[PDB]
Amino acid sequence: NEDHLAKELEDLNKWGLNIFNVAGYSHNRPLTCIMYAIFQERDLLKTFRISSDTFITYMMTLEDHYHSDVAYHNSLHAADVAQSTHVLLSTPALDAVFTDLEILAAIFAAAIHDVDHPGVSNQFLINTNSELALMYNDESVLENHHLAVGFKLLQEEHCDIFMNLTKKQRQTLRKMVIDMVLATDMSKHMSLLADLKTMVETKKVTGVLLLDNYTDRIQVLRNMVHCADLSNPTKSLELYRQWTDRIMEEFFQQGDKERERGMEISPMCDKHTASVEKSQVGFIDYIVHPLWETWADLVQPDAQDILDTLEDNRNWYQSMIP
Ligand SMILES: CCCc1nn(C)c2c(=O)[nH]c(-c3cc(S(=O)(=O)N4CCN(C)CC4)ccc3OCC)nc12
Ligand SMILES: [Mg+2]
Ligand SMILES: [Zn+2]
Repeated sequence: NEDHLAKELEDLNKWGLNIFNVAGYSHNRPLTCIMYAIFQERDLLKTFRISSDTFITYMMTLEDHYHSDVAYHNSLHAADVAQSTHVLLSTPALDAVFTDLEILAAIFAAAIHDVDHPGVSNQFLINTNSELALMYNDESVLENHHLAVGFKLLQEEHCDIFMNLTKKQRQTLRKMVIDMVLATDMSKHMSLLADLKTMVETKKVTGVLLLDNYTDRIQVLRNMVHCADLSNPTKSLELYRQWTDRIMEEFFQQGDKERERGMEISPMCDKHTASVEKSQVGFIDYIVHPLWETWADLVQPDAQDILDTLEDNRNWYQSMIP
């Protein structure tokens, strides 16, 4: 259970990495593990002078703030999203486009984007008057929280992995990370899809994309991490079904919490009524495919592989409904 880990890590730069396998061969530290692997592969610890033991201790601690008892939003998902972002950042069509600071930001954001997630939605927290909804005034409650926890763990010197960055670089990195994580709030999905469509319709090239200013670059990065977040169904069917099983256990866990309390249960989180299979088809047709077809458009043909699989998996789930 150490050579197996290195064998699985050869696919670090591939969509086909199996994060459940690395979780198993890493003594259940998939996020610490994958984040160290990625930072080395990109020479980020050297480029930004991050001490290796500082990095390990931060990551072990960030990972410890992902809850083991939530089915989906644990450190396995942060790891999956970080690694998925790492791959999209290498898409040939975006080759030389982002600074190393922008690259650092995207990967760090992916790693923290769901830290301390309680396993319930923004809507539940708001309708139960939770302390978190009061803190954040019902706006992007969880996403604001995830950013707060992530940045709060940097406050201590033994853990400030951004210590040797310029003062200006910490401000831009912080502005960028805030922007990317807030962009994972699913109630911003349509707003993000619309803007991504506008950039496809006005795209320049060389065959590498032209992004004139910051507003363009961070708008791609927001959509990248959102795509990474919502990339489960574009993975090979074996992985996608494990993710489907996790997310649905979590959602049914929440509908049970809604039933215990007499509030109305949303059809999709109802374990007595809801079809797992039909809800995945709907999830794909109305959210995931519209988004990944557009991302595919922006980077074509780099993402055509992902789009075929997405479509294949979609058809597999459709033909599992009676
Ligand atoms: C119903 C789709 C189930 C599902 N499978 N997978 C793999 C995912 C996923 O990665 N994300 C989400 C997801 C969906 C919404 S949703 O907007 O489609 N939606 C809100 C209203 N409820 C009642 C249902 C879900 C909101 C947040 C999510 O995950 C955290 C980012 N759902 C699934
Ligand atoms: Mg989230
Ligand atoms: Zn997420």
